[PDB]
Amino acid sequence: SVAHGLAWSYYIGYLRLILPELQARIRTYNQHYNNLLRGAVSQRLYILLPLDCGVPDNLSMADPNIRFLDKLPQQTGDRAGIKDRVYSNSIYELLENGQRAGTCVLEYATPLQTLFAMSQYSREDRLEQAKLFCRTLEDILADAPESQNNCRLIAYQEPSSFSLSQEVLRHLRQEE
Amino acid sequence: SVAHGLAWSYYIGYLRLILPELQARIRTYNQHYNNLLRGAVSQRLYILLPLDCGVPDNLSMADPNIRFLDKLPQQTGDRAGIKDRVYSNSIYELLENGQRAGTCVLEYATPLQTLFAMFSREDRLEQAKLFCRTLEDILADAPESQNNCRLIAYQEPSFSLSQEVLRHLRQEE
Ligand SMILES: O=[P@]1(S)OC[C@H]2O[C@@H]3[C@H](F)[C@@H]2O[P@](=O)(S)OC[C@H]2O[C@H]([C@H](F)[C@@H]2O1)n1cnc2c(ncnc21)NC/C=C/CNc1ncnc2c1ncn23
Repeated sequence: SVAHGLAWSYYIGYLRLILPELQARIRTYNQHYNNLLRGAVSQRLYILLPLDCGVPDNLSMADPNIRFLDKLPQQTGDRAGIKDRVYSNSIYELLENGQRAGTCVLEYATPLQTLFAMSQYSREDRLEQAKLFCRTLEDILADAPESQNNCRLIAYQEPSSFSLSQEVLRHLRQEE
Repeated sequence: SVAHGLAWSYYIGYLRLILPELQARIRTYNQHYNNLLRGAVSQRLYILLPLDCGVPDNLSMADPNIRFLDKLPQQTGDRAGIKDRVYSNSIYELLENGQRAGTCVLEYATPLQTLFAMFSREDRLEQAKLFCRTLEDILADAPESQNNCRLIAYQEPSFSLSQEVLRHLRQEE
């Protein structure tokens, strides 16, 4: 199946490489006193898994209560003949009543965009593939030594009375 | 199937985004970065598709006649909540009798590493062939593919990766 392969490549080509280095990058960021005064960055990578596979490029677009703060110090690695392939991650402030409620490294699971592009014009099959992607990735990370309470999957369906920031803050507070 | 999905994601998540900007980046390198006496970097992205899915991280490992020259000027784009996701590509000199015979932007199709890490050698060879077949069909139909991308699919049996790439470079001129 398509989703089986996308989930395994998402682990093998990304999460396997960055999760071992994530604690050290977030720690490096938090150890700068002027960063920490704004607020401590949470110690997990938060991965948004919208089951409708709607992956916008900007999080501020999806919810203005998700505000871009800064980038993590980037990780580099030689891979498949590309010298210094760069792994960049973005830090976001989550607003509640116009005030910062939390700070975290937050992004969409990009492979869902492939499932969406494959079937924008089948919505039932896309929902099945999205669920399979999440289920498979959950099983990989459950068994993987790189996943050590440093990664949180946030799977959701939109009901347009929805708060993405509240969904993230729900998960963020549970980990604290 | 796995390879069908990997091929489509390789187009949608990479080739679709970088191939429209590749001519401008190679032109920028040839006009501003390339040393006065060095041969021009060729105008196409050369993608190595080893059917055994053996994808080393360094090209000098697979053949020492593939020498790293420089990196292209990097491309950035906001994507899936990551601000300024960076697309970096590496330029290689291909040596013949110790001297440069061509220069090109060269890399492996990284998704083959996923097929390798993942189902016997025979099944893996079938998935690699399906990956190549599917990617060929996508690029045949795609407006971003305008003679600016070259797929180099090969089976190793005494084999020269540099000669295989130089064969394709010479066909384009
Ligand atoms: O196994 P791979 S290396 O990655 C799978 C998956 O893992 C995830 C993401 F979700 C991926 O899917 P996608 O974005 S639709 O790309 C599908 C394939 O196209 C190919 C490459 F073959 C991809 O397959 N591809 C994509 N980007 C990219 C690239 N340089 C060269 N080839 C690239 N530079 C930009 C950023 C590179 C590092 N930074 C990353 N940041 C975030 N997520 C990341 C990164 N690298 C991986 N991933």
